[PDB]
Amino acid sequence: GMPNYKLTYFNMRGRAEIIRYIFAYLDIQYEDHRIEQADWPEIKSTLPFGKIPILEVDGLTLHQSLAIARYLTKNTDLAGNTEMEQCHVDAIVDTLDDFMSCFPWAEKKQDVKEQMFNELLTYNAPHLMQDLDTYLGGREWLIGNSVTWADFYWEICSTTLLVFKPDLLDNHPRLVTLRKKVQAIPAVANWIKRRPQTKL
Amino acid sequence: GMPNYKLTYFNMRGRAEIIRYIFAYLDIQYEDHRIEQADWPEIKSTLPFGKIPILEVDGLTLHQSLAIARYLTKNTDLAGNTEMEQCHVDAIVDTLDDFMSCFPWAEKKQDVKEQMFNELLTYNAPHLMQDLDTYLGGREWLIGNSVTWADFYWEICSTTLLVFKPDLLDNHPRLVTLRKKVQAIPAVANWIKRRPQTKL
Ligand SMILES: CC(C)(O)[C@H]1CC[C@H](NC(=O)N2CCc3c(cnn3-c3cccc(F)c3)C2)CC1
Ligand SMILES: CC(C)(O)[C@H]1CC[C@H](NC(=O)N2CCc3c(cnn3-c3cccc(F)c3)C2)CC1
Ligand SMILES: N[C@@H](CCC(=O)N[C@@H](CS)C(=O)NCC(=O)O)C(=O)O
Ligand SMILES: N[C@@H](CCC(=O)N[C@@H](CS)C(=O)NCC(=O)O)C(=O)O
Ligand SMILES: [Mg+2]
Ligand SMILES: [Mg+2]
Ligand code: NA
Ligand code: NA
Repeated sequence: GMPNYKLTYFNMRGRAEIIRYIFAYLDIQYEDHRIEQADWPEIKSTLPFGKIPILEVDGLTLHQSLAIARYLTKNTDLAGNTEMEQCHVDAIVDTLDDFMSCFPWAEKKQDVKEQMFNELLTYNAPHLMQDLDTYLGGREWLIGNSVTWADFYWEICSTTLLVFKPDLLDNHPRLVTLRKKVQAIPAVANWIKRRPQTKL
Repeated sequence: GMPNYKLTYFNMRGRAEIIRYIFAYLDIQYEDHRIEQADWPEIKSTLPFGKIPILEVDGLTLHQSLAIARYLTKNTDLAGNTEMEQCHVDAIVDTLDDFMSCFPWAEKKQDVKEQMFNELLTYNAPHLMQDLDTYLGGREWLIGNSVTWADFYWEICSTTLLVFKPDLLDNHPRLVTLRKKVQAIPAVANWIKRRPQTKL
């Protein structure tokens, strides 16, 4: 029968949201298990690699958000059309994920965290937006002629960045249009309405 | 016939070596274009995202080392024999790449670089080695019953780490054994013998 899916993460969009977008789009039912940060140290010790999100599939546990996303979209319409275009999908996702992963989300010294966040957003982020804007050009989606999970991840990552830097895309209307098109996808739009409201 | 392949990176193993292992193992001819730092700015301006490695396939340019590695292994025995195993391969590779990416390879001040290296290798590398040893157990390879490019990436990342921390695997003979098994693969051994000797 249908596989039993259980996703575990904090009560945030964060690194789990790409998986949630994919489930919503593929109309796959799953348990959206959200754990509190105070109970994190105890469940961390029980995970093979001690990091989240994880996805349990019928008694087997998977990890790494992008590895999971690729697994769920393989042979679906969210994956690249050609094998070459699947490379471009992976490459755009990793380009976005490289940048998001540079932010010191877990830094314990608040002043150090603020300094790096501001540096990344004031200098690195505008250059990346310009590279993405040129890459997209006048095309409808980032890769190919139909939406892929790279388009999802662009909307998810740009939403995070816009929390810390609201003027990020003032000069990139085509990147904004792409965000709005992802958000307008019926399954995605429905998830955005009923998902728990969190800062990040 | 065969597609014409051209790889561009610096003269070091670095993030390109995983691609080089895959070409050697698959017995695929390619141009191993190594550039000096001086030739980098002019090439950088031509790349959509300004980063290497890149791989040109019949004159079409791909980027992101792990996106390229996955592309080159699809439909081969290095990719993983099932869909969930391919997910585990991606997961292990990303876990390793996450940790390598934490190191400030491009820090300009040598003192702050050495501090952060020492911190990562002392208080973080042990945890990962024990996680990987436990995940491996008594099995022959990290995923499945045959070698995958995740075993290649383990050997490549552990070679770099061992340069800075020689005692890293003193308590993990099974992880040492996995390195030796990768290094004994005839096509991999041949490449290790022939490649240019660089620190990184
Ligand atoms: C309990 C403890 C140690 O205090 C933690 C520290 C890290 C925090 N963690 C975050 O606050 N977040 C996760 C990363 C993230 C956020 C938003 N986006 N995002 C992200 C998305 C894709 C890729 C990527 F690298 C990062 C927010 C959560 C509390
Ligand atoms: C132009 C400038 C500023 O002078 C740069 C500074 C950083 C150098 N860059 C390195 O020295 N390296 C790249 C990363 C790396 C090395 C060894 N392994 N490795 C690696 C492998 C897999 C994943 C990963 F994240 C990192 C060494 C290249 C010249
Ligand atoms: N690249 C991994 C990153 C995993 C990761 O670092 N998750 C964070 C939460 S966003 C975490 O586990 N924090 C707690 C910890 O490191 O112990 C992925 O995308 O899944
Ligand atoms: N995650 C990317 C990393 C790309 C990257 O940052 N490469 C470095 C060299 S290891 C680079 O491009 N250095 C020169 C520069 O960025 O200007 C990949 O695996 O390809
Ligand atoms: Mg599936
Ligand atoms: Mg990555
Ligand atoms: Na295999
Ligand atoms: Na040791």
